[PDB]
Amino acid sequence: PVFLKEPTNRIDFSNSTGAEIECKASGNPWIRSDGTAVGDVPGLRQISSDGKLVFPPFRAEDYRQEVHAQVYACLARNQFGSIISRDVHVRAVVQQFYESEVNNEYVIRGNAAVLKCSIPSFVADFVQVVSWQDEEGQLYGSLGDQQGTDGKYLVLPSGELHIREVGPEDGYKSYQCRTKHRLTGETRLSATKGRLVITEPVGSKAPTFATASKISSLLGSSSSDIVLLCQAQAFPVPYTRWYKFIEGTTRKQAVVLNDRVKQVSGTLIIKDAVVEDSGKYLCVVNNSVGGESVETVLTVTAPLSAKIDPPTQTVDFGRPAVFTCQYTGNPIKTVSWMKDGKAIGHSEPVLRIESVKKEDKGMYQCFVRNDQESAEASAELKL
Amino acid sequence: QKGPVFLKEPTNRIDFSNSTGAEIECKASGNPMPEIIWIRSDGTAVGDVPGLRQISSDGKLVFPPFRAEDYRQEVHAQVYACLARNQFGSIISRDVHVRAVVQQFYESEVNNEYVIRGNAAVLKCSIPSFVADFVQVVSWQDEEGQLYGSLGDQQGTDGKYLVLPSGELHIREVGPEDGYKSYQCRTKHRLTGETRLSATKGRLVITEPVGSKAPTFATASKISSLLGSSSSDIVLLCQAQAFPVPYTRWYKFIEGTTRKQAVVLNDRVKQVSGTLIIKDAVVEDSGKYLCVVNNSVGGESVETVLTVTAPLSAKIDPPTQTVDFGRPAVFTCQYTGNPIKTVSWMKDGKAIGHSEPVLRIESVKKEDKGMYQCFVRNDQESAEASAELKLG
Ligand SMILES: *[C@@H]1O[C@H](CO)[C@@H](O[C@@H]2O[C@H](CO)[C@@H](O[C@@H]3O[C@H](CO[C@H]4O[C@H](CO)[C@@H](O)[C@H](O)[C@@H]4O)[C@@H](O)[C@H](O)[C@@H]3O)[C@H](O)[C@H]2NC(C)=O)[C@H](O)[C@H]1NC(C)=O
Ligand SMILES: *[C@@H]1O[C@H](CO)[C@@H](O[C@@H]2O[C@H](CO)[C@@H](O[C@@H]3O[C@H](CO)[C@@H](O)[C@H](O)[C@@H]3O)[C@H](O)[C@H]2NC(C)=O)[C@H](O)[C@H]1NC(C)=O
Ligand SMILES: *[C@@H]1O[C@H](CO)[C@@H](O)[C@H](O)[C@H]1NC(C)=O
Ligand SMILES: *[C@@H]1O[C@H](CO)[C@@H](O)[C@H](O)[C@H]1NC(C)=O
Ligand code: NA
Ligand code: NA
Repeated sequence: PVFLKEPTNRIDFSNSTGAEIECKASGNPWIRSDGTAVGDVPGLRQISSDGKLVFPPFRAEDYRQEVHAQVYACLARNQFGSIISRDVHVRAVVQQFYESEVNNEYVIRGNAAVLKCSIPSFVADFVQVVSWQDEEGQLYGSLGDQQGTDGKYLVLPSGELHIREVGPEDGYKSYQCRTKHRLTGETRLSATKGRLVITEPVGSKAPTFATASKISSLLGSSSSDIVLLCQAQAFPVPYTRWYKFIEGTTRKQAVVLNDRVKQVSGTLIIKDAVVEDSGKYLCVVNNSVGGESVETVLTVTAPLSAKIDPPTQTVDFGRPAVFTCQYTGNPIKTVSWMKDGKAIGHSEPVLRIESVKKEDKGMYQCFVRNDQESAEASAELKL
Repeated sequence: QKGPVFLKEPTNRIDFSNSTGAEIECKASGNPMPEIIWIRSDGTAVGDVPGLRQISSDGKLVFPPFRAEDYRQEVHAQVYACLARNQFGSIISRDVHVRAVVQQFYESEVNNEYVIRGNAAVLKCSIPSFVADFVQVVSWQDEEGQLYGSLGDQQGTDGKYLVLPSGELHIREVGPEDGYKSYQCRTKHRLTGETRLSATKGRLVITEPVGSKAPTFATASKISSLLGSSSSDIVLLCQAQAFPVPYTRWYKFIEGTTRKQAVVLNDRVKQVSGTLIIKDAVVEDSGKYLCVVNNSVGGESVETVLTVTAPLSAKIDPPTQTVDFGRPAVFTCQYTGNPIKTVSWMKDGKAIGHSEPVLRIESVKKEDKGMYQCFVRNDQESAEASAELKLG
């Protein structure tokens, strides 16, 4: 058995939408990671002889957590052996009323401002900022659609609206975000429009941060654009410098700015992020009164992908065989091996094959996994 | 006979309104009586600035009340220091942070909070960061004008409503009825003394749980840090929502390991819903805390790094010593407080390249006689101690 079509880790769908997922498996000829293959629940799903496992659209009192939120798997088997797919996490989510808000921001004139689209934490996984717009409907910008980093206004990849060098005119404007539910097509304007409240500098203020926390963390994807916020106010208007700690030490290096890594006012943007961009960053903000610093721990995740070589061999008893698991991704918390669908007793890319009997023949699988996703590779040993 | 020593050091921090002005004392003794010199942030000695800065014969530094137009950063926002010297030597006081604040209006706001039914909710009083260290929450007020948090200096933790020591309004076990209410916070400026209600009113927007939801925190950040002072009541928020309603357990990491111990709740250490309150904090309460939140569907965890400060203080052992030429002299800097970022040394007002608590002069020469000082500093604060070396 082998699949060139395998289900995705995350399956998310509405109560109205429903979903389909197919596992194709090939060879010359579902289950649960809870260990069992269970049949069909009436009207909450079905298996068809066409291999699709289908969750139909359902009224939400018919929501059952043990069906609708669970890990599923796909087992393909034949004469010679069997193999398991990667973990498939099904999440059904009932279409529900939600609102987003833009709260006011309070800034000292001359400083950069950051407007935020406030979204309920419990819908925040399926609801993302599309655009920001004026009182009269004119756009400050549309997220993710092309760019520029030098403008008065910038809609950050993370969805916040960034405003360079605030001035009285900026306080005459209202700011309203448009948001999109990614399970449905639904777009909605925020229930409220935010305003900038600008304080005229009188005396001098050392840099102050929006909160008292000196550390935060954030997660990011490879090939995407990651934003590190540094939110600081001061008069005279401070300058911001970003640094990155050498992994494993307490010392630092200036972040090198170029056409990839960009600084907008105080904010750092890492474009086309790579796993190597992970680390602890230090934002340092200074003016003639004083200075302050804040740390951000960045993790850049990479998709888990695994393939085994040598994939297909012929070995009799007394001789060697070998399988190395070749895998890419970030992070990697665990590495597990599985023989014909049965988890074995050692975790390592290097496994020990010495004296074979044909009890040891089947199809072999190498599993790579982290908190979010898993990746699987299937090999074969013929005798 | 004797080198200078401070009878009264100026305090670490002087914050004052332009309408108040301020006075700062520096009094040092000695035989002969010492001369007093004040110095500013850049190290230069300072005299009178008519209308703005004055020093009297007793060494007192005075800032008269002044008009906003007359504000000067090189005068009014500064780290000063008192220097006392006689023929025997010089000592420098601890840092004196002088900050004048020109009276200026500000707004506080209460934003809405979105919560799943049955979960706890936390309403925050949003105070702009640039006024934030002058402005404290006093009470909360609802739409009918009822006051929350205005009685006692400690609040009962077993009620529906709790105003937390850090100023937020905590509400247990929200239900749809709690959505018909709106609240304002009342803030007080600790210099001007003015109090005002927040310019906006917040309310709980309550979502009726339909399906199941794993725990989700208000922020995607898995780590934050917090400062608090010894003997105060420190609050560690864990703001997470789930359906079914989740359980929350607090842990503390074991210093120098991967592992963690459960937090012990007692009369001093309280848990209100998901929120941990450490009363009468001590330095030992410092560390990395973990909040873990679970329900049927899933679980999540978030870290909080807590530092419990204690005031810095120092003395040198011995306060005085007499040493023959050629012989070793030793000074030991004894200090307390928390945290301690740096220990540094001084001799007669000049900085020495010694970072360690014991300072040993292997063989003393004539020029070694004079005053010695160790300084202990962290980000917020400093302390100093002085000692005298005499020759045999
Ligand atoms: C410390 O700095 C403060 C600056 O904020 C000083 O307070 C200011 O004092 C000046 C006088 O030098 C006042 O200016 C006058 O204002 C009135 C109108 O007053 C009304 O309007 C203002 C707001 O516009 C309001 O603050 C007042 O309460 C009144 O409602 C004019 O008619 C005068 O011609 C003159 O311009 C400021 O009003 C006042 N500001 C504040 C915020 O109180 C304070 O005097 C300084 N302390 C000193 C010098 O010891
Ligand atoms: C499951 O998904 C459906 C969509 O297929 C959700 O639809 C909701 O349906 C209810 C009524 O069936 C709508 O409420 C209102 O009903 C009154 C009459 O009682 C009517 O006058 C209103 O115009 C409105 O139709 C509700 O607006 C609608 N919402 C959405 C987002 O579709 C349904 O809510 C989901 N299940 C649950 C338990 O919510
Ligand atoms: C900026 O402020 C930091 C404090 O966070 C300080 O360590 C640094 O030396 C300051 N830089 C300058 C140039 O003053
Ligand atoms: C609670 O959630 C944490 C977060 O990962 C998890 O490690 C732990 O196993 C969960 N506890 C239970 C009993 O499910
Ligand atoms: Na001191
Ligand atoms: Na002293």
